[PDB]
Amino acid sequence: AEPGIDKLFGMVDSKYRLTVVVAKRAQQLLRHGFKNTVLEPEERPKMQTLEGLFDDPNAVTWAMKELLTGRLVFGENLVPEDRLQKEMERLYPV
Amino acid sequence: PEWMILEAVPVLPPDLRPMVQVDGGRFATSDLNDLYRRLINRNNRLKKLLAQGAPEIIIRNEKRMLQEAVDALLDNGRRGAPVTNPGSDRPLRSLTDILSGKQGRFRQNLLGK
Amino acid sequence: MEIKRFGRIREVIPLPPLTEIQVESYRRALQADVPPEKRENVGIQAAFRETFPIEEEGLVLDFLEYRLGEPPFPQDECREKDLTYQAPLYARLQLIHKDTGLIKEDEVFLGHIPLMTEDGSFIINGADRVIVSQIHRSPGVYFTPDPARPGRYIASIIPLPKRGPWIDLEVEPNGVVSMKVNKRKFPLVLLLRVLGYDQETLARELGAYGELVQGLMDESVFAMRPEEALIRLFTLLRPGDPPKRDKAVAYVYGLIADPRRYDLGEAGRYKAEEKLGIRLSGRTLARFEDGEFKDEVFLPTLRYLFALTAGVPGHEVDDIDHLGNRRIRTVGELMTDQFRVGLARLARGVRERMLMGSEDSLTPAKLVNSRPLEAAIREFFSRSQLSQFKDETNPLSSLRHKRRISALGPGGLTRERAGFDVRDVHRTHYGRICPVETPEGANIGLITSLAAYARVDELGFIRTPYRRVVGGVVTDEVVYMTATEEDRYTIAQANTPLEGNRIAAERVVARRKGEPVIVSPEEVEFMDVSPKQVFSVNTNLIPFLEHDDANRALMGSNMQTQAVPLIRAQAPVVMTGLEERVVRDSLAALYAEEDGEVAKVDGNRIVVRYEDGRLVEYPLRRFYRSNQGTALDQRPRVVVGQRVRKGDLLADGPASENGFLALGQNVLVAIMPFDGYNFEDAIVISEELLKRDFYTSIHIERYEIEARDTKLGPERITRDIPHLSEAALRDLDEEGVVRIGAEVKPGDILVGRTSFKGESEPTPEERLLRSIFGEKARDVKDTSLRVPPGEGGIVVRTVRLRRGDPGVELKPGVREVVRVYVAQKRKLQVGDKLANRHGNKGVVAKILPVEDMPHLPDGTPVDVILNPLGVPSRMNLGQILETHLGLAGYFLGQRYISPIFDGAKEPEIKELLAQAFEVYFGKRKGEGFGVDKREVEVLRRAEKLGLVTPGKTPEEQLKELFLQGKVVLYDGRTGEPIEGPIVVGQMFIMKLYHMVEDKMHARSTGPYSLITQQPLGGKAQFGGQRFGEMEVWALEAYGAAHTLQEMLTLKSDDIEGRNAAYEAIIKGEDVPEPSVPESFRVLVKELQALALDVQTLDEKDNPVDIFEGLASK
Amino acid sequence: TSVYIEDVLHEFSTIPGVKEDVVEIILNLKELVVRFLNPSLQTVTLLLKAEGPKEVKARDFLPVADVEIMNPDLHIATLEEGGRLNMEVRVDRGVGYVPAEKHGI
Amino acid sequence: ARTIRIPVHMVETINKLSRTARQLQQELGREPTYEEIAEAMGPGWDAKRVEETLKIAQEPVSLETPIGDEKDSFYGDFIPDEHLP
Amino acid sequence: PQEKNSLKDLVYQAFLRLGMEKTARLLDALKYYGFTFSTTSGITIGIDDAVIPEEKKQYLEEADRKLLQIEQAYEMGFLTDRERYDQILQLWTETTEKVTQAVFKNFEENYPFNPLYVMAQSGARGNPQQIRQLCGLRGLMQKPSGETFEVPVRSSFREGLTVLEYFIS
DNA sequence: CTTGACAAAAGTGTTAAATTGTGCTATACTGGGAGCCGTCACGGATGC
Repeated sequence: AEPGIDKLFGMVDSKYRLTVVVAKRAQQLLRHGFKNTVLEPEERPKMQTLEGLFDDPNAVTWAMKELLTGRLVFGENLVPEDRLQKEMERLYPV
Repeated sequence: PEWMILEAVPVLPPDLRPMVQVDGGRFATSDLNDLYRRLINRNNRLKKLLAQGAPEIIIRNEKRMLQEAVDALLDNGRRGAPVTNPGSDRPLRSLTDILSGKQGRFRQNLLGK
Repeated sequence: MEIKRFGRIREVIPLPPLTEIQVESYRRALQADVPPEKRENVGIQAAFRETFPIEEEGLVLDFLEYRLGEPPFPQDECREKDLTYQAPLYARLQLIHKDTGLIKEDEVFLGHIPLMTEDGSFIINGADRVIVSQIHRSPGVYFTPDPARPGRYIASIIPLPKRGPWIDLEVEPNGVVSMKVNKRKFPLVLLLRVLGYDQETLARELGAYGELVQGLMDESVFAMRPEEALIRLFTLLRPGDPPKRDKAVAYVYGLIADPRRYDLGEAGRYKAEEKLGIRLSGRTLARFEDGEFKDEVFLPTLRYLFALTAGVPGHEVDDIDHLGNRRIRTVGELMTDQFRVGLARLARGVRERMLMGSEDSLTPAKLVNSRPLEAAIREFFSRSQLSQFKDETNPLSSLRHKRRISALGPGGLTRERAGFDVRDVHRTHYGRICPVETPEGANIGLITSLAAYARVDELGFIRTPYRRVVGGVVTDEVVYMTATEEDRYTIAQANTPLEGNRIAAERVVARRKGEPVIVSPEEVEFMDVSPKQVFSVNTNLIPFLEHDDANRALMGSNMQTQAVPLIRAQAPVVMTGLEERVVRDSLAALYAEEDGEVAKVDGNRIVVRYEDGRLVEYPLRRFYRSNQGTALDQRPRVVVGQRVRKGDLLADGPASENGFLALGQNVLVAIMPFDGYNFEDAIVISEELLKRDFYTSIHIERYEIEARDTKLGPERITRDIPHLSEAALRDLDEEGVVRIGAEVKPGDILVGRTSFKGESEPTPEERLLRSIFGEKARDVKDTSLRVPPGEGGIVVRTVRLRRGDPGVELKPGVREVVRVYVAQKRKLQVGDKLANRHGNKGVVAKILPVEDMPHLPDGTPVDVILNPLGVPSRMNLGQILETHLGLAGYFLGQRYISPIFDGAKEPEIKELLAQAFEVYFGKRKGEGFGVDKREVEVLRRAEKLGLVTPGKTPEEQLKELFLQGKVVLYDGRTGEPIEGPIVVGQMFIMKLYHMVEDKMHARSTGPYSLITQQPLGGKAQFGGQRFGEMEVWALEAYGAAHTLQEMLTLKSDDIEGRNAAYEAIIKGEDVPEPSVPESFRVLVKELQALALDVQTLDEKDNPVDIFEGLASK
Repeated sequence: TSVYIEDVLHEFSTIPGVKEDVVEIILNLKELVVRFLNPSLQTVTLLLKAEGPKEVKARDFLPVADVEIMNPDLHIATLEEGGRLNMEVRVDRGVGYVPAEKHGI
Repeated sequence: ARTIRIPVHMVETINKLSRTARQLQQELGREPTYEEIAEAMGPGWDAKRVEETLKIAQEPVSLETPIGDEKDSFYGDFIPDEHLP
Repeated sequence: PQEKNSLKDLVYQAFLRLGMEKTARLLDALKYYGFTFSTTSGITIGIDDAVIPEEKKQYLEEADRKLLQIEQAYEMGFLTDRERYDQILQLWTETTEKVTQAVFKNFEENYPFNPLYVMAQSGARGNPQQIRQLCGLRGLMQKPSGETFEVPVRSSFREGLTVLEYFIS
């Protein structure tokens, strides 16, 4: 089972809202090269590679662990879509 | 209501009824082309029969054959004996056959892929 | 190694030739060896005498005799050159001028008749094929009760298939008897007037059955003459057709009286006489003589119908599934039927050429065009459902295929019309059709097997042998007798105790019309020959068959057909006694023709000096590729100077060991769960099997390529492939073909071929790219043949056939064809399917090292670990008894023959286990070893489970466990014993043709369909997996909308989407938003072709173009 | 670990004058027991040159220094009159079970 | 009569070639070779022309021809599209 | 003893109180130990594990004696043809059920750790109907028409069917 | 960078053979051919 899956299901009214939030966050993370993450450096998911320990490339894994921290805000009609994309590029030019 | 009788018969795009050369070298084609050719041959012959002032018996037979050619193109085997290509007893696959059934477009290419 | 034979039943007669259903019927049809003047009126000879004379009328073309020449090419050459093994057919025809009185005789060439090989198969276009026998309703006269009207019966007259219309006689509720012909119902009274019947005659013959004859009384039709009623009948049958007398008489003659068009058949005629108590002169419903119609069968048919309806004694309904009412059409009859059809087509073309004229110089050669006859024969052996690609995985596979009985095929049943009645085991299947061997699934009960002792007679009815019993003593007289003849006798069971030849039991188990009864010995009239006659060959190879449930015995018999030959194949420790006969009758092994001495022994051939002095050289089939790809080789089993008797084995064939059928290995089996690797039929094996090359099989794959003529230039098979380095061309010889003995892996070139590129200007990016590097584009491209993914091996044979070669009939435009054979030695791996003869099957899920396997106290590890949870629900206890007998034979160094239903029983297996214990444990005592501490612990638990008697010595308790087939077994991982004794024994396990090597497939992107633009299907086409409606339902139920949409669009047929998805992924980007599938665009266009205006609209009902403006004028 | 036979290209072939095919010969060679008397010896090649008619055994290999055949009576092949067998059998020292597909020597 | 129309001059050539092959088969008792057919045709005919004419006479095969004992597999299901990249 | 139902209830209760993640870990733990103990338990299948109760012979002899009673009353006109057919079927149906009880009673009191009994009681494999065909008798068989054969199959799979019984089945 | 110079490479206008399309054969000939029915229940209509 995914870590904290019970907690993830408990934070949303519909289980499919959780999937939408995770997937949308994952593409936000992929779009900005994980520079927009809310995870602390010690909280970054890691990959055990023959060349050493590296960051986990799977953004879905990152998105699920970010939602467990509680630093992400999700909902409907929070901000305009155009303003969200423009503002997040300003903070994270990537 | 008179649109239920066809004056112009739509022709399917050729790539949906392809005539392709296989790697061996022989050509492969869909049954619709044979169904279309029969309609064109009978329609063209009716035009020449009418131009020659043929008797009504000949004209009546050609018009009846024209109606059956249209029926075979749209729904082969629905009325009368199914149209088959020479050398085989396999009924030609009409437009209705392509869309209906378990092998039809809906259940073989749209509901599952 | 001695063979101990069990059983008490003495078989008076041996098994008949197991391929005689194929061999004898085709010999009877051809009649190639009998001189023409002594040919009987059967087979193709009957076909000639029925179609000829072709009297156009006045020219008459008569048939005198036919002959079959020697085949142009040998069987091996036909296979190599994709030729049909056939014999030329010549008919000696004479043309007679009725006016002039001149006869012109010449021999015309009618084409080629495919020849059956010795083993009973055909070589059609170089491929081995088997004609499967067909079962159908026998022709004749039948009387079935009306289900709608109780107390009413209908009379059915059935001719040979496609040889006339079915005739139904039924007493209508109003009273008149109705004849239904060609779906037209008309009163039968009118027909009898045509056939010359008076009112007084009908009252005399059928007036003694109630008032039913009153319904056969119409004063209108008795008033009219038979000629007037004939026209009256013609109007009903063919309304609107001008009712001329000559036209009317021809129709009625061709409906019930024309021998060339109506044929009741020899079986149908015989059934009609037996049922109606009459004597037919011919095989037609009526005869036309002296310009009038004479009745032959309608009066006896109607007389029986009225008598059956009146309830008179001696009249009964007919069971249509009774095997006396169902006959077999063998290869001879099926070929002859198609031969007659082609001959009728040839005769029709002769008449039209006679109509043309030019009779001054007309010769029989000019009139005869053999092409209609050749086409019909070619169609039967190529595109018939009953003509099937020969199954030759192992020699038993081909033997079963030649004995298959199919209810399907042309003139047969379909699964829609196949209800429970046709698929059930009828009581008359006893001794004629195996009640076990059948395909599970949609074809159950529709494809069956001939019983081992059963044989098909001349009329097509299956007869089974019985021993005559008179005065309570059983004689050696054997009577082969049909199901309808069997119903007249009380037949005892073959297991009835016998004191010498006299029945010793006072109560005898017998059958009376298939029902089990207890009778006195004096009431017994016949006896079963053996228990083996009930079952087919495959079922007869299952030891302890009586201990297995029928559903699992079906699986065991079917999977013996799927066993692959093994390089170290062994005959089973426990046999049934038919292993030798299967090999002998398969003709896969080689035997001495008579007594003699072996002169030369080699892997290629054997030379024997027979007593008469002649030298006979037998070439050995070596590493031949079967239809299924299994390697078929014959290995010599004699040495130079060895004296051989008549019938002595000379060389073992595929899957044979010293003349015994060897479909697998004999392995040490422990029946116990093992760490979940036995879960749900999964099987654990030892690595020791791989070390000694058990379950190692040789498989050969054939690869073909053609060099073609093309408008832009011919394809060249050469070693000079552009843009390829020396590493890729290293194994190719100067001709461009891979060298023999080279190892080829996926992606390696088997043969180099260059094809001229189609004339098309390159993209400007390529034009700039080529200009920078200063390389001029070549005129040819890489179209060479390469090893498909997951395949490969060792090149062992290259066959190159060129245009103009003798016997090589290449298609036009093909200059040459190159065939490369690649052989791989396949060892047992995870995912390979193993099975025993009792229906226990499973894939290897784990291969353990020897030190991890459970082992005996003497250190011997087991080979295979089977889950005991597969036994109880499947109820196949024969494997357990095989394991127990195998355990005794493993230590006694002996093998066993236990015939089914008469063989090794538990008391006699246990006394073998007692002797096996004395070498199992007595050897330990001599070596200076007592009882293990670990064994003492297991014995302590064993008495708590009630398995051993308390108070006995450890040796005695170990013997008690051994008599139950159980031993103390040590865990190789820990050294501690298994807490309970484990059933350990030697069992025969087969390696099946389903291998994970041939089944594993994957695809990222590949070929797409022409119209739907969706991925193709099949591993051979590198296709994608089918995501059908039910899989779509699963994603919908999960709410995985985006996963569903990708499979619908991005991964199947969104052309823009799938290109953009692949480009995004290789750039490290996420796939874009999907678009409309191309199949929906196809659907819209096809709906427009049906003159339907289908439009996609937006929120505001405005039209939305899904064709990107490409279809808007 | 490897066997070379003159005029033989692969193991799926037969040798004229030899009753056993190459697969059976390799199976017989898998039962050959070779003892290295020198602990430093890692690889040896045994040469066998036989002419028919004879039953070639493991004792028909040419002698090699510090190499001993522990089963000289092991049957290898049956030679018919006119048959010849020229083999170069390589014996390696190792551990465990190494299939030919892995080492490929 | 043909999906791919063939001119009358070539149709009669195909008909003559088929008749010639049929007559040679009855004399030879076997399928004639292209050289044997060409010699019987007359001057201006070689085995190359006979093969080319027979290649021309080949009728196109149906994409809806069934494969197997069930009408669920057809020729069109095994023909890859080679036009779209 | 932990059987199919008790383990299923345990999994459901763990799901309610602990969630999917902890339940999944529990499922793997049950799978691991269940496989480990089944390997070392000593669970096998021999021909003697299909224990034949001594009551089968008594019931068959008793059924034969009452079978003669039905046929005696048939010859006396006390009962009709259909009454005779129904009486025989009821007699063999009752005898079959008693043999099933005798098979499981013999296991319960004498071989509580018998492999077939343990598999059936735990819910791993098998049902009492299949166990009866192995240790008792296969019983009444049906003709293709649906009518039941008057004589049942009196042998189990351990003893081995006769040729006729195998064809009837 | 222009400006000549070249030999193709390409376009183009004839002319020929090869290919393709069309008409025409005059004793008399005048209504086809293959099938040929072992499943079942279900609507729905279509008339007695």
